[PDB]
Amino acid sequence: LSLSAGRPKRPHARRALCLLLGPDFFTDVITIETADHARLQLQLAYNWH
Amino acid sequence: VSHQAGDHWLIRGPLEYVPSAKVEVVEERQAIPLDENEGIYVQDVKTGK
Amino acid sequence: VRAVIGSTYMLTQDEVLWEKELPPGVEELLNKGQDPLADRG
Ligand SMILES: Nc1ncnc2c1ncn2[C@@H]1O[C@H](COP(=O)(O)OP(=O)(O)O)[C@@H](O)[C@H]1O
Repeated sequence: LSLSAGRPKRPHARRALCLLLGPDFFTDVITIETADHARLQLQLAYNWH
Repeated sequence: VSHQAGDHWLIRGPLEYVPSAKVEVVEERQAIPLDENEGIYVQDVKTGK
Repeated sequence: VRAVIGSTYMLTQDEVLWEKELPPGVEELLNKGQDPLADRG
């Protein structure tokens, strides 16, 4: 399994043989923008399983 | 046991052997120690498998 | 010519090994490339 890793997640940065099924989180840095054109940078985390 | 003019066969065990006049020793072998859940891949060169 | 598959085999009389050619660049895909699923870079 070739997987995405990094702060601003890039594809093909990690390789594995087992799929971690279990409850973890991963964290991403986004860039959004408002109806006012205020450019915002966000730190988010995703709890998954 | 009867053998033919080109055969091979393994002799094993606790015993004492003298070669016949029409037998050749070609090799010495050791049993390979293996624990449960451990192994090796063997090929049967006669049948290919 | 035929493909003979599966068991240990001795070429009988009047039989010879036959070389099979591959079109330009096919070999790289078969070995250098191999699985496309495992890596895509
Ligand atoms: N062998 C694996 N199988 C499945 N998922 C994995 C494996 N190794 C890592 N991961 C997941 O992939 C994500 C990679 O992102 P990562 O850079 O670790 O995020 P973070 O910045 O939060 O550490 C991680 O959340 C991790 O849980």
